Formats: sequence, C-alpha cells, structure tokens
Amino acid sequence: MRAKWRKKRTRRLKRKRRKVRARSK
Amino acid sequence: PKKRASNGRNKKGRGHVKPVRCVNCSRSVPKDKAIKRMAIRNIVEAAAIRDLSEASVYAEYALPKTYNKLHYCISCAIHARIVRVRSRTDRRIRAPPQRPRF
Amino acid sequence: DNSQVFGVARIFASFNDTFVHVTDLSGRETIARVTGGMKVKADRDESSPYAAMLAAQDVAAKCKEVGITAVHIKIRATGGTRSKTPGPGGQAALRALARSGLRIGRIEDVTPVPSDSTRKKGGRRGRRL
Amino acid sequence: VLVQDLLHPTAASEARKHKLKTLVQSPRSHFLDVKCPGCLNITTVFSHAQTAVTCESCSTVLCTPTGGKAKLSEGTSFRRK
Amino acid sequence: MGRMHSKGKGMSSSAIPYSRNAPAWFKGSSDGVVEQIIKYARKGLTPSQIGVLLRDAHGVTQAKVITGNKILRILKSNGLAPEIPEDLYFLIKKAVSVRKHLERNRKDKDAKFRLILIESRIHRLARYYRTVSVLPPNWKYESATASALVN
Amino acid sequence: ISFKLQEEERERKDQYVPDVSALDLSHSNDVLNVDTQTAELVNSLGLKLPLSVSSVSAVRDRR
Amino acid sequence: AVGKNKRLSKRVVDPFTRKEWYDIKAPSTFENRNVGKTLVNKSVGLKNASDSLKGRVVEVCLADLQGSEDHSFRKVKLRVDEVQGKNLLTNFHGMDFTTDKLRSMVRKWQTLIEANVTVKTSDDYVLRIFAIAFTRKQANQVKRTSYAQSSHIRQIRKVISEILTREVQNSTLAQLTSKLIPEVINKEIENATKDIFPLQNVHIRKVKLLKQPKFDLGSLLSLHG
RNA sequence: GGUGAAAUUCUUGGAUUUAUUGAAGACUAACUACUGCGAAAGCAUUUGCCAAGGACGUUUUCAUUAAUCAAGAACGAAAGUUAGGGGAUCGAAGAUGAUCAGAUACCGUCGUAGUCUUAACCAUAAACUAUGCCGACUAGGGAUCGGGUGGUGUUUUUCUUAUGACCCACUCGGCACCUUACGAGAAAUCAAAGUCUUUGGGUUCUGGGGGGAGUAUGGUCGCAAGGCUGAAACUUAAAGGAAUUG
RNA sequence: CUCUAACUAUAAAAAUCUCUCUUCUC
Ligand SMILES: [Mg+2]
Ligand SMILES: [Mg+2]
Ligand SMILES: [Mg+2]
Ligand SMILES: [Mg+2]
Ligand SMILES: [Mg+2]
Ligand SMILES: [Mg+2]
Ligand SMILES: [Mg+2]
Ligand SMILES: [Mg+2]
Ligand SMILES: [Mg+2]
Ligand SMILES: [Mg+2]
Ligand SMILES: [Mg+2]
Ligand SMILES: [Mg+2]
Ligand SMILES: [Mg+2]
Ligand SMILES: [Mg+2]
Ligand SMILES: [Mg+2]
Ligand SMILES: [Mg+2]
Ligand SMILES: [Mg+2]
Ligand SMILES: [Mg+2]
Ligand SMILES: [Mg+2]
Ligand SMILES: [Mg+2]
Ligand SMILES: [Zn+2]
Ligand SMILES: [Zn+2]
Repeated sequence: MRAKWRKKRTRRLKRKRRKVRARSK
Repeated sequence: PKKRASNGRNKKGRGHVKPVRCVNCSRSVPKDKAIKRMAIRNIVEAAAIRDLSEASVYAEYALPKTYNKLHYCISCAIHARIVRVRSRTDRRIRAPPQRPRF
Repeated sequence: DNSQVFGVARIFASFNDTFVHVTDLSGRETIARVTGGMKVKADRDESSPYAAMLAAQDVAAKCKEVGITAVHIKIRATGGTRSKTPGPGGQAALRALARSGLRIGRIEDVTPVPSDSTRKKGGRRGRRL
Repeated sequence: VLVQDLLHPTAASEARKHKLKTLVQSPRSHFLDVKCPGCLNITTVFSHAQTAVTCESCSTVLCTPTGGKAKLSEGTSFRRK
Repeated sequence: MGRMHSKGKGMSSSAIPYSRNAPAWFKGSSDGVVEQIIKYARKGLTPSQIGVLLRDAHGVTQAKVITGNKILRILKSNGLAPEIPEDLYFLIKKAVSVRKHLERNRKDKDAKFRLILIESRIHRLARYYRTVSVLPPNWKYESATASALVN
Repeated sequence: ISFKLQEEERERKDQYVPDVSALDLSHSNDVLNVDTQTAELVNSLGLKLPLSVSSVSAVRDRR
Repeated sequence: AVGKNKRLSKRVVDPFTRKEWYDIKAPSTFENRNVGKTLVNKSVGLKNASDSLKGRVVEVCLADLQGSEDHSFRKVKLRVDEVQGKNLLTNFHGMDFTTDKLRSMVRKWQTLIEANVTVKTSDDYVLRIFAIAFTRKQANQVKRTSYAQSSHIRQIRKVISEILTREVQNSTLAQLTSKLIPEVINKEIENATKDIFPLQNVHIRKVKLLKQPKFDLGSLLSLHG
C-alpha cells in the first residue's frame, strides 16, 4: 500500500463514523 | 540519495516554472526539465533534391528549410533514443556529444 | 513567364491519411482532391509513402487534363495543438508531384502553429503506452 | 600569501580594493572647483553630487545627478580639489 | 548587510574620512555655515536635505567637521527641530501612501504585506524614540490618525 | 622494435646542431621586436639590449 | 480501403465544361503585373459570375511580382474587386512574411522586439502593422549573448511605433506599398535606433488590413495601366 | 477520425479537407538560458496609471533604534466548498468502442462538476535546496545578472565630440558553476553539510528503534471537506541509510 | 598559426511460484 491510499481509506472510515454519529447526535 | 545535484530540472532559484507538453505523449512537464531539441531540417531531403531541381521553375530557387523546437517528454526521451542512460562519472559532462560532423 | 498555368499543391500530411489537394491561385476553387486513404487498402497505411505516391499521381493526371502545368507546394502538418510535425507521407506526395511532369514553384510550409494551445489533449500525465 | 604585509600593502592594491575595505577606510570621492563660462565665480561641487547645482549668480546648472558621480555641463571647466 | 525586513545583504554606504578636523582647503566660516543651516531649516527642510545641500553646492564636507555639532543638534539648539523625527515622519508618509493605494484597490495583496512591513518598522522606530523620550510616552501610531500627522 | 642500426641513426640525427645561429638576432638585421612592457623590463633590469618598440594593438581578435 | 457504412442521412457531369479562366492583374506598384489565372464557373443569368469573383484574395510571392529574389521571403495578398471581362483587377489587401524566413531569424541568444500599431493612412484605409527586430551581436562582442535590457526594449518599441505612425498617416497604401517594396522603412527604423541598440534584421512583417472606406473606382482603375 | 491493429463517431441533407471572414472563452508559442524579480506560494503580449522593492553610488542624516522569536497575526500552488457571471479547449464522475481469463484500468470517441473569473471560505503539497535565520573567517578558475569606478581602448556619426553598444581592469550584491582536499562525513557527497573529543558567536523549531498512528479521545478552527494539537494498551528484533560484488 | 553546416523516421499481449542455509583455526 501507499500512504496516500491508507490515508484515503482512513478518511472513508471517518466518513461512515461521522454519518453514524450525525444520525445519532 | 541525490542522483543529480542539479535535480535534473535546472531551476536553481525559481521555485516554479510553467510546464510544457510532450510532443509524443503530451506529458505536462516543466519547461526546464523537459528535453528540448531544435530540429532544423530541409523541407525536401537529399532523396529528392535532384528531382525538385530538375522539375522547378525559378532556376537556382533556394529551397526553404523547416524549423521546429521539439519539447520531448522524459520517458519518451529515454524510449525514443533522444537521450541515453550514462555512466555515473559520465553524467558530469554537459557538453553536447562533440559536434557530430565538422 | 511562358504562360505556366499555376496552381497550389497544398499538401496536408498528418500522422495518418495524408492529403493532396490542388487548387488555383485564389484557393476558392478546389480540383483533384484525391487523398491517401482514397487508394490504399490496409486502413493503417493511409499515412504510408506509397499512399501519398498514388494520390500524387492521380492529382497530377487530373490537373494535367485540366491544363495546370505548374503547382505551388503548401506543406501542412496536422498543426494546432497536435504534433504539428510533417507526416511521413507528405514528402513522398511532393516527390511524386514533382516527378509527374509538373513544374514546381515556391514551396511553403503553412502548418497552423499557435501563439499557444488552448489545451493539449491527453491529461496531465498524457498518453500512457 | 603565507607571509605578507597588511600594515603596508602596495598603494596599487589600495586603489584596487573597495572603499570600506582598506586598512583605514577613506572615501574615493573628492571635491572640484568649477567655473561656468557665465561669470568668474568659482563654485565648489562634489564628485558624486545629487542635485542640479547652479552658480548663485546665474541659473545655469553645472552638474547633473547620475547613478554614480556627477556629469558636468558642456563648457564648464573644473580643477580637482 | 542585514536588511532587517528583507533578504538583502548589501553594504552600500559612505566612509567617513579619518580626519575629524576641518579640511585644509575649506575657507568658509563656522558661523556662516550655522547661519546657512538655520536658513535652510527655516525654508522647511529636514536635516538630511540640509546636509545634501551643504555637500553639493558648498564645500561643507559635514557639519560636525566644520562646526563641531550635528545638523539636528544645531537645529535643536535654535529650536527648529521638528516635533516628529524625520525618519519616523517619512515612515508615516510611506505608510499613509500605501494605505491610500490599498483603499483605492483591495485585491493587491503584495502592497498589503508591504504595508504590514512598514507598520512594523514604524512601531520599532516609535518604540526607540519613546524610550529616549523624544516622543511623549502616550504617542502611538494609529491608522486613522496617521493622515493628520502626514497632512 | 629497435636495433643497433636504427638507434645509431636516431642518435646521429639527434646530434644535429646547425652551424648557423637561430638566436642572438642573426635574423631581422640584428633587431628583435618587443613591446613597451618588456622594454621597461629590460630597462629596469639595468641592462641595455638592442630593442625595437612596437605596440601590440590591445584590440583582441574575435576568434 | 473502399469501406463505408453508407450512413446516408447518376446525374453526373464533368464540372470543367461549365468553367473557364480569368486573369489576375496586379497594381501598377509591382512590375510583373500578370499574376496568373483563376478558374471560375461559367456565367449564368440568374447568378452572374462577376459577383462571385469580387472578394477573392489571391496570395502571391512578392518576388513573383518584381522579378528579383531579394523579395523572396515576403508575400502579398491581393483582393479581387473589379472585373473587366476575361480579365479582372486586384487591389492590395495585405502583406505577410514566409514562415521559413521568420523562423530563420527567430534564433536563440538574442531578444526579439515586436512593435504593433493600428493606424489610419492618408485615405480612410485603416491598417495594422507589425514590426520585428532582433538585437545584434557587436562586431567586437567577446561576450557571447546579445541580450537587451527592458528599458532598451521599451525605448525601441516606442521609436518603431512612432515611425510607423508617421509613415502611415503621411501616405496612402498605394504610396505606402511603393515604400514597402524597397523596404526603406526597415532602414529608417534601424537608423533611428542605432544609438539605443544594434538591432539586426529590422523587418516589417504581416501588414494587416482592417477596413476599407468605400468603393472608389477612380483610383482603382487609375492604379492599373 | 483514430490506433500496435481495430472498433465507437461524422458523412452524396455532401462530411474530411478549400478560401475569405464572424462569435466566444482560454492562454501568452518561438525569444526562454545551469538568466531575472519576489517573503514563500508564484510571476512571460503591448501601453497608461497606481503605489511598493532589492542592489549600487553617497565627505547626507539619527545614534543601538539590533538578531532570533512562545502568544498573536498577513499571504499561502493545485484540488475542493457557497453563491453571481460566463461556458472555447481539456477533462474527475459517467456513456460507451476496444485489450484481456476478467478490465466498470491503461489505448479511443462523447462527456457533466471542474478548469476562466467577482465576492466569501479552505490553509493543506515531494509548500524540496528533503539543507532555519543573523554574524565572522577559511581555496584556487572562469564565466552570468544589476549597479559603480577607471581606461590616451573599438566601432559607431550628429562635422568632432555626449550618449548608447562593445573591449580590458577592478569592486559591491545575486541565482549559479568547474577543480581540489589540505577540512567534514557511515558514505552518496558538501566550498558549506568546513572552522566539532583541539568539543561554547546569538537564537527558534523538531527527533529518541519499527509498527499501532498522525489512529482514538479531548479541545480548537471550518458550512462541509478537513486543518492544528495529539497518546496509550499491545506487538515486534529489527525497520532503515549509503555503498560493494553478484 | 585564423573558423558555426547537415539532417529525420519503431511503442500489440505476457498472471503466479511450496522447502533449505551449514565451523574457520598457523
Ligand atoms: Mg533510485
Ligand atoms: Mg535535464
Ligand atoms: Mg531568489
Ligand atoms: Mg513504457
Ligand atoms: Mg466542406
Ligand atoms: Mg510571447
Ligand atoms: Mg530577464
Ligand atoms: Mg508561532
Ligand atoms: Mg479553483
Ligand atoms: Mg458556478
Ligand atoms: Mg471509465
Ligand atoms: Mg469496457
Ligand atoms: Mg481516457
Ligand atoms: Mg473531448
Ligand atoms: Mg505537512
Ligand atoms: Mg519539510
Ligand atoms: Mg518510536
Ligand atoms: Mg509514521
Ligand atoms: Mg475532534
Ligand atoms: Mg538502500
Ligand atoms: Zn513524453
Ligand atoms: Zn554666470
């Protein structure tokens, strides 16, 4: 893997967690 | 490690230059890193100079030349034989390859 | 002048399917447009020198039937934002035009070269092949 | 170079070096006494003057400001001070 | 070769001659020189222009060599020293000029940065002149009040 | 390769010294051409040699 | 080849039987006034050919109009405006260089200075003129480059601009073309900037044309014969 | 058209080319360089206006006003986000036509958002010279840019001269470069990465094996994207740098 | 001890690999 794509996957995980929190905030 | 103290670009004090496109592959490459070759040639080669001379009005018509500065890519330059890999002690030399003909 | 009825050869040689297109001095009247792909089979050798050779023989014959005996070569590359270097076939086309009896005068290169391109096709990293 | 005088370097080398870099730093400029063809007054001017210097008697410039030193007028005659 | 607010490294300057006393060739009188300085100041000239005039049109190498006092000191003895020191005044003049240029066109960001630099220099010089009590301790540079001092 | 005959011939050709002089101003009617600077060199050396001053036309060839 | 999907979305004739040849007549400012021939459809009552001829722009090498070869690299465009029957008259329309010479003088290690000026001639013809100059290595310059500072370039541009304005507003494109043929404006521009910078290859290229006042027959026929 | 070769696509409602022109928007070729300016991003058509700036010259003026900087601030490539304007080219998504075992990838043809702008956000880049700033000294060689000095110098031509443009010598400042180790480094190499075990000129920031991890949490900024700050539990004997031979 | 001239012009496809490493002292 490249650091770029690991960072992007982390960002997508943050996407899912942020939408989950926003639905339950 | 530094393979090139000049970094290849030949910039040394600008920060940014405007890129130019490759003639073959259209690669947006900085104008100083890009390899520029001035193709000045004859609009009719020696294969047809005699034929044109015999079959042309305006006796002793000075035939025109054609000029084009080619901005090659660098992958293209390696591949299209324009520039060649060199010995590590030979990379030092920047003079052109010694006047192909005198 | 000994009444050499003049035309302009006006060759256009891209990297595929070169053009031989003779016209009068004004250029508003077009005669003998026959191209490279007009006469060769493979569809890949439209740019080949033989293509332009046969096209040149046809335009020479047609113009000779017309009455035009001398031509003015206007070599054009694909021009514009493109490679703008002359195609392989155009030189053979010019040679065959000069072979077939026609007289030659004032070769010019009239490729459209820009003060800059709008944008060159291919993306920032270009054609990867 | 290994052994060499700095207290007494050659005067040619003194004029060679830059101002502010001699043993004792002294200006390279000098003053001039200029006479304008108009009157007999002698005016004291600077080599590197910065103003359109004129004689008090006549409104005629004797020098001209320049990036370096003064460029004198056409017919004024000067003697170095 | 510092150039406090830029990357410059120049050393273009003037070398004061070794001899402090009067030049041998100078024939003018110190009292006449002081009178000339006073008259030039009364014309409304800052000390630097006074020194330039005395160096160009006359044989005055520099006032301290001829009289023994400096130009600003000579003016202060006669009470013609400006309330705002000349260099600080020129700094405020430049600052107000750049602020005018800015308020007449907003998008120029380089002159905005240059105004920031000039204001920083003004603050430094004001702090110095305030610690020597040349300026009152309540004196400060403000953007709105600079024009009145300049005008 | 070398041998006695060739080496002897080389030495004989080496021992050649012209009886006529190639120096001391045997040519140019006992006059040597020098510029001002080397003339001052001769002067300051404390020596009096037969010289012939000629300026060197400080303008340099464009090559 | 011979392939076509026939995505069309004998009544055949030879289109040369209904055609003929007219002659191109140059302005009297040029020597070889017989330019060439132009192929035209035969005249029809509903649509007369003579209407179709006017507006044509023929492009001819300048050397082909004066016989010499000093004008080899120039090029002149003539406008067809008045047809006399089996022979038509052409007025000046424009001027240009040949790309070959232009690229030949645009070389490295020297600054090209370009001057552009849009002006009105003595008549109401409105022209645009481009001048190109190149700094010249001195006949003693051991320094290898021959660059010119921006101040010199701006001064040179100002001089060329004022010279071109002067020599346009003081004459008509008849006289202006008669001046262009012996390129005396080039010599004058070079001489006027001799003090500023050497300026090799001072040339006037691509004399454009932007407007024509009216249709003045008298001078047009006066310009011929 | 296009390609390794093809196909998708447009075409006897006559496309592709052919001449004049007209509209739009972008951009500023060639000149363009081990060249310039700027704090860094960055800056390349002409002209005018607006202010600003480095360098040099200065027997001008003030006299320590200075260097680096927690807190605070100004700018900050591209991409991206709100609105209004435009809408040419090129082109994330998408639509397909190919190549393949698969190819919603590379090759190709269209193609929205975007690219271009006026306001408001964003503050991140291999934002690189991967070299903090100020100051001093140490070694030879040429060139190059800006300025300034001198030449009994050369062409210039306006009769002579004044300029300008060169030529020679010198100097200041700048991007740089060649040689070398007599210095330094683990070396690649560096004229600074030297003047460091013969260790101290001033000063700011950062790192203490790898991974977890620039993740979670808590703040804070943001409309959003995300930015700044930023561990541990646990796991591991290596990960890594330069160079040598295959 | 004097010197700046010649030249072009190739990009089809190709994925993966189970052991095992062994002392230098006259
Ligand atoms: Mg590598
Ligand atoms: Mg390179
Ligand atoms: Mg810089
Ligand atoms: Mg490849
Ligand atoms: Mg058509
Ligand atoms: Mg340009
Ligand atoms: Mg420049
Ligand atoms: Mg801070
Ligand atoms: Mg944007
Ligand atoms: Mg919008
Ligand atoms: Mg796709
Ligand atoms: Mg597919
Ligand atoms: Mg694609
Ligand atoms: Mg497209
Ligand atoms: Mg970062
Ligand atoms: Mg960094
Ligand atoms: Mg760690
Ligand atoms: Mg990490
Ligand atoms: Mg948080
Ligand atoms: Mg390694
Ligand atoms: Zn390429
Ligand atoms: Zn007088």
